[PDB]
Amino acid sequence: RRFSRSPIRR
Amino acid sequence: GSHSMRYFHTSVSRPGRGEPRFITVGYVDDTLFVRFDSDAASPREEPRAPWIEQEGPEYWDRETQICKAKAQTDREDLRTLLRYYNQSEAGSHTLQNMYGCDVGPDGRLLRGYHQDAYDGKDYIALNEDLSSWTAADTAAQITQRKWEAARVAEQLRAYLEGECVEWLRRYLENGKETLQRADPPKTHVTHHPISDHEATLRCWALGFYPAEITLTWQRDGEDQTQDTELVETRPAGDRTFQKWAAVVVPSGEEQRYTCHVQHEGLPKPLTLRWEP
Amino acid sequence: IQRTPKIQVYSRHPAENGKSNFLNCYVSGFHPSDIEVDLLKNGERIEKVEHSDLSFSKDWSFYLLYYTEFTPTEKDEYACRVNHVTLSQPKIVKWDRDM
Repeated sequence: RRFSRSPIRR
Repeated sequence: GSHSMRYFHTSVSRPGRGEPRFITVGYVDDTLFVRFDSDAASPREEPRAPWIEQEGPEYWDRETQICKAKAQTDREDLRTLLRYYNQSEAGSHTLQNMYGCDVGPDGRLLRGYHQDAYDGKDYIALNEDLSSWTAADTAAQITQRKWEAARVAEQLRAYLEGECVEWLRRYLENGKETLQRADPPKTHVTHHPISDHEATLRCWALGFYPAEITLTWQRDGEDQTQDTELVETRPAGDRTFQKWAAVVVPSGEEQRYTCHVQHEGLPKPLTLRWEP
Repeated sequence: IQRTPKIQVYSRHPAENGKSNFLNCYVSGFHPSDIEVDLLKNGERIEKVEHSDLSFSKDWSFYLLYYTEFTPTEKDEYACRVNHVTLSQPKIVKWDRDM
């Protein structure tokens, strides 16, 4: 199962 | 034994040809089990192994949502990185990310990963402590500052110690027929004359799983590392892998050479020789 | 900034003339990821070749498997043709059942 926190931008 | 779960992501921009292509694949050990490709007709997370097919529709909806979201964030990241590196909008660029976890025979976390590359070069990596970062350059340092601000590492640590280990455990049980079976290499030595003075001894390993293997030649018990031609381990296409190692041998000296095979499917390391 | 592909051409199962098999072309170690791969039968492109989804190794270099069903014979020649930004011309690697 994937990491599913709200994605954080570079 | 020990096991791993890994998710790989690649975004490749293509100016003039639409939005960047996004491909992500997930693995348990050397077994592909999920994929997502933004260029598919109807992009969804798709099963690639039988033991994941039993997951319900809400699983597939969630994983599809996560992958689409990652495709979007990668696309704005690629625009950001053009700024960080003072690059024109004309060229194609690549963003790669890998994350996941290793667990020991008891299912306990061995270590986690989360690391990036831009245009094939290391960009930023979560350290083994799952709490601090290694940035490759002053551009990646800007990402580090942002990610320290937002406490990204703490989110990753929770996942890597939590869901990553728990779902790897679940997958290992549901696919224990395959994920927890090692297929030992089928091995043999072949002989190919080069000239009146020399022949090639080629030591073969076929049909093995997982990919990790050690193949070496000794001459009079001495490692022939410098003189051994060793091809990359390669997929056969049926879950198993192949590898060979070859030495050039003076004619009549074949019996001084021994091939040595280690693989987790073998109780004891093997020794084999050319058998005329 | 660029890494040229390694190329291996080989069959899935030990080759036996008259027996159906799989022809594989494995390209690896390359960057950037754009690459062109053809499987050839007697110099001509084989039509419905499939390939794995793009993935990459610990050192970030990419790898792909291209594959098609085939039935080898003593006379038919098979090869893999690869083009990449690092290659001035397409590279052709012949299938040799001993490799």
